[PDB]
Amino acid sequence: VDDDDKMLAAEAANRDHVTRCVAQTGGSPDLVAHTAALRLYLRVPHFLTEWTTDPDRRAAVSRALALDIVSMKLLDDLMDDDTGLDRVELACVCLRLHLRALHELESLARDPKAVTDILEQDAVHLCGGQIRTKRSRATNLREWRAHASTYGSTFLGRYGALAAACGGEGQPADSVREFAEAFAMTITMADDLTDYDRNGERDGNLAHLMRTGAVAGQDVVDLLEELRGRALAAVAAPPGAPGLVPVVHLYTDDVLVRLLPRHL
Amino acid sequence: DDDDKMLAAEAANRDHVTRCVAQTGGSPDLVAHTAALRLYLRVPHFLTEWTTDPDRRAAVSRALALDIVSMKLLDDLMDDDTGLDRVELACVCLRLHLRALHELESLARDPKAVTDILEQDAVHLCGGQIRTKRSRATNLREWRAHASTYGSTFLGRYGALAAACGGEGQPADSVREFAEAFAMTITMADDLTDYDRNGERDGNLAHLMRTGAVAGQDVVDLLEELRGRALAAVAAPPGAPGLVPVVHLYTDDVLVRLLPRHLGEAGAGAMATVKFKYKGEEKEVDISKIKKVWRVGKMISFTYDEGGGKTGRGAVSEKDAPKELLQMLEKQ
Repeated sequence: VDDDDKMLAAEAANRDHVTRCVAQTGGSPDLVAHTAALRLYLRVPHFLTEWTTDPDRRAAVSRALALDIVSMKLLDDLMDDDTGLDRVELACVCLRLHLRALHELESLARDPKAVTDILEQDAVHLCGGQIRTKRSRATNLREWRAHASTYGSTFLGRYGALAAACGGEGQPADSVREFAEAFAMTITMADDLTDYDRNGERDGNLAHLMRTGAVAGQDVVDLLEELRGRALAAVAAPPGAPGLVPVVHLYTDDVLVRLLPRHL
Repeated sequence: DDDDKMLAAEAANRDHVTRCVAQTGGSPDLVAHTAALRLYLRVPHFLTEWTTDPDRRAAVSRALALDIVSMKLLDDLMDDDTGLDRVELACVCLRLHLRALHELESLARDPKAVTDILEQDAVHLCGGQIRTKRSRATNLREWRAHASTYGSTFLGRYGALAAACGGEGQPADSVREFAEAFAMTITMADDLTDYDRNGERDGNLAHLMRTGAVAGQDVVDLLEELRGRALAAVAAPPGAPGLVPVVHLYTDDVLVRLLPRHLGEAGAGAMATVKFKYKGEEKEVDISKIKKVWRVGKMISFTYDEGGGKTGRGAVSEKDAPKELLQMLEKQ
């Protein structure tokens, strides 16, 4: 049973925990299906908990993170209001998942207070950040990175910290977070470059800027390499999560090989 | 001087909430929106009435205000009809909520008590709201069952948190029982107000009333029951007697100001009567047929309409005169 097998089982475990929860609180089939389709969001908790040595604790933190991450995703669907889903269900399920995650995370934390500490610390940076992002669309790679640094980096960074706080000892908290923030930016770029065609996104979309000439391909390549480097270093800090090395390369290379050509 | 503490508390909560909304990038409109949530901002004052230390009281009160407002913004977001920016609503909703969790947890006796309370009946609350909007109520029974989740359970949770964060001398079950009863009274008032302020119809209690699906007397009975439940809760030792006039104030406002807008010609249940023996006969007349009425010692003498230009006559001991009759005495 290799790492991929662990990952695949973690992702399915997170998905089941999430859908069971959506269903029991009144979620409709379309809403349950919608959450089951948030693949990477369901997968990412597995990478964030790679430093956790007890398999049971790891599975429990992983699914708790998945509940809140899906929750935040639904809140995001609710503000964009473009999924066709019922706003009442979206709101209620969003709240319900979130509260269950708080409960599960706190029952796993060394200090229950650490969970709300982490969620509040940069709550202003994250929420004020999302507001500004949708307010003024980016016009160059500098502005794009600045924005993605909040809804992407700070957003996953928090779950990084939560994973270290709920993961017991042998957790280099700052590195887990560094990893999460650099990895989050790689995948946010990926999303941007996939959602241009799948969603028809334009304003502030990195793909659009690439096609309209406001952003050079080489600079995008450079940023990706800087992010890869940052992630690799984070996972090499002691105790170390060598299992994340190939994951960093996988997602980075996918953007370089599959996604960039689509826009140049 | 409790009315003054109440106003200062609401103003303090208003201050804390608005500054927090603005600090996160909330626009002036959104700030004005939250400052306008007067009862939401004041209610935390009612919930912390049992708190002996004033500094803790003020701290718990504002944290509750933070989350209650947050939930209100979440509600505005699901209806999406305030005209406010959805991104701001969402992000401010989250920020306030996270701030409340932090403040509440810093005051709780136990580290897990806050999330224990929010999770315990999270499903009842969340699925409850979903079902409320999925199947609009068609009679008082259904109306009450729905109202028990988004109103009672909703506020009851904040009652439990107030006790959990309010130090010693907090009769947990009672603070919460008060919250759940008071929330329902407020919820009915909301329905009977928003029928016209908002033009609400489906599942709306005022609409059900006007429609004939719900009887005024039943609404009156429910209000009295709720008044009674709230009064019992605040009488539990150590007690919060200060809440007594607050309970009557809201219940009475619904009974005197709002109910009549949806009933009309004395929808006070059954038409009051006057019983008496006249000319050997057994008679009962509807107060509505009664013409003149005057007092002679302890007897109440009166006239009424029998049918046509016909005028009835009668007198009864004031001890047997219905309230309605006695009022006509003063009104004449």
